[PDB]
Amino acid sequence: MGVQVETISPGDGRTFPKRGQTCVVHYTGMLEDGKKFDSSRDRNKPFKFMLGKQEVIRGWEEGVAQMSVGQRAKLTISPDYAYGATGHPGIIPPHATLVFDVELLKLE
Repeated sequence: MGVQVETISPGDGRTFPKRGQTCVVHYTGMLEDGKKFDSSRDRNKPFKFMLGKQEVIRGWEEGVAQMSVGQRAKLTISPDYAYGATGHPGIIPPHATLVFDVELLKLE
């Protein structure tokens, strides 16, 4: 599969990230079993990335692009859109489906 976007709370419904814009997000990343492996909220610092520069996994590039500013959404991401067959040593296992709780705070 690719990325499934399920809304948690709505945004403005009008402002969607375009390629080249910087997305400012809070996020929590969990394995499919629910184990949290990464969270910007625990660090109390939002995460910024530039859309279209492949600084994030493909599921984020295609998923966050479907969110409007202010929206909080649950992204479910299959391994091909994520860390693949290889995964990430000691953090992400092979062939992992990942779940992200993502809030799009603003665009820069």
